[PDB]
Amino acid sequence: STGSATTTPIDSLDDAYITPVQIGTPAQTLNLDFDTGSSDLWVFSSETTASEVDGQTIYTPSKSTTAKLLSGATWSISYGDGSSSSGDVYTDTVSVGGLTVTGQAVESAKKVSSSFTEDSTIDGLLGLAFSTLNTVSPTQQKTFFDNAKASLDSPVFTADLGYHAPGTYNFGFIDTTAYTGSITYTAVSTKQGFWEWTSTGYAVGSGTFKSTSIDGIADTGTTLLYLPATVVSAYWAQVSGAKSSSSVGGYVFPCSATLPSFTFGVGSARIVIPGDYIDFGPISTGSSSCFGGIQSSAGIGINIFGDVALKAAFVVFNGATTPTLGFASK
Repeated sequence: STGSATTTPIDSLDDAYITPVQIGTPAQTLNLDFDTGSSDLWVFSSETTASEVDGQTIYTPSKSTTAKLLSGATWSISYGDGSSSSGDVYTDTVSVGGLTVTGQAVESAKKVSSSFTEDSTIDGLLGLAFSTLNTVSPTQQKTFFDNAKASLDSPVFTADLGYHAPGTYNFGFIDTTAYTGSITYTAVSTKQGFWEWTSTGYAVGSGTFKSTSIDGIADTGTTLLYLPATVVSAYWAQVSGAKSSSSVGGYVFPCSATLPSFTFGVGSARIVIPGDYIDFGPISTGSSSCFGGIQSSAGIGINIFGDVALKAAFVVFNGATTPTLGFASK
């Protein structure tokens, strides 16, 4: 089988992407944030604290004839950005872009932190990292991808994120019309539960390529590109007036700047992030100081190839026995 679903930026900055997901019988369609950096499928629901729901579409298990409470199961997750959610668990039918999983763990939020409440466009997350990170207790549950894997024509899903525009998540096949040239595959470590890989280096604008190993994760759930302080300094040093601001919480630059591109290495191949992709606009409405889309990973503890990087490529998440990542230009 295969699945194919359009993924749409939630706002003008591509802060995140939402993808429609059918849950239950009859279908309840929720717009979830597909997150290759976590492994829980959780939704706003009829069980979510009322004060913590503000505009999201909720999953109501009692209205689904295929929903079954997973007796005793709870979940609790905290994300890299400080946000969190928790609740109980149902199993139900979950379909993405025509691809259907029965008995999918659907994690029903009883509580969400303010940032989720404040984002009315995101009804939940659908995790696509490795199931070893799944927070369900006392019985860990499988991701949607893990559950579909066996049924899929090929044990893969692809992320084709748009710049200021819709894109596509495909399950079980590689759309050879969706990219240019070849896909370069690179090794993955699953030891931390992430799509962890090692970039072979970078260039800033038209600068020479620096060969250097950069270990990081392919994370659709993170907006920006988080890299070592040395790398990020080298980038922002090419933008007049750019500076790291403690008060703002990262590199900012004059909104009047034209940003240089950033190239990262995938084996011998190169992915070019256009400068425009690295502009996340005024730090506050009407400010002439703009937030950078490349930021330091120091104090995160891991480098993150977030959407800023991933949307410049067609990315293959290969879930074969030995998982690998593939990147193509597009």
